[PDB]
Amino acid sequence: QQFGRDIADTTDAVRDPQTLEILDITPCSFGGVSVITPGTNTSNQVAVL
Amino acid sequence: AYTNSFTRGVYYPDKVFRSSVLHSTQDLFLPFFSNVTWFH
Amino acid sequence: NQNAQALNTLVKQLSSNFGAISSVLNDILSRLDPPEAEVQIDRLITGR
Amino acid sequence: FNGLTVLPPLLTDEMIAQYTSALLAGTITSGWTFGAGPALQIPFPMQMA
Repeated sequence: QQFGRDIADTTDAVRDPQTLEILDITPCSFGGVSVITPGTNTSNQVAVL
Repeated sequence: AYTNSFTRGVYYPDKVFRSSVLHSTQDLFLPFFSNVTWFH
Repeated sequence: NQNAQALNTLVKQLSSNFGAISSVLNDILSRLDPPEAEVQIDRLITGR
Repeated sequence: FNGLTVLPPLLTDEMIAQYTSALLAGTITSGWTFGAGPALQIPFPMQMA
C-alpha cells in the first residue's frame, strides 16, 4: 500500500516518502457562521456562533 | 483429476488500504465452488 | 437509516466521474491548463 | 465529511425527558384539567372513576 482511500475519492492516510512512515490524514475543522443579533431596533451588538 | 475450491483465489484489487468497510469491485477472480484441476 | 443512507449516497456520488477523466478536482486541476480545463471542471460541477 | 455538518437539536434529551416528566406528573396528579386551565388536584381513583 501507499495511500488509504475513503468511500469517496479522497485520501485518508498516506505512506510518507523519504522515511517510509505512515501518516493519518483528517481534514481540519469547518462549520457555518451563525450570527445572533437582538435586531437593529435595540442594539448593534452581535454574537457569532 | 477434478476437485473443488472452497473460498480460495481471493486477493487485493487495487493495492489500496481500506478498514472496517465493505467494498465491491469488478476484477478477474477465481469463482467460489468451481471445478479446479488437481495434479499429483 | 434513510437519512444516513441518503448522506452516504451523497458522499458516494463525489467519486462519480460524470464523463470526466478523473473524479477528484485537484488532479484534473493540477495537470491541465484552465482554458481547456473549464469544461472538464464544469461536467463535475453540473453532476454534483 | 467535506461540506456536510449535522446541527444538534435545540431541545436536548434531558429537556425532552423533563417535558414528558412534567406531562406525566400533570396527568397523574390532575387528570385532564392541566391541559384545559390550571392543574387541579384529584385522587387517582376518582380520576379513573
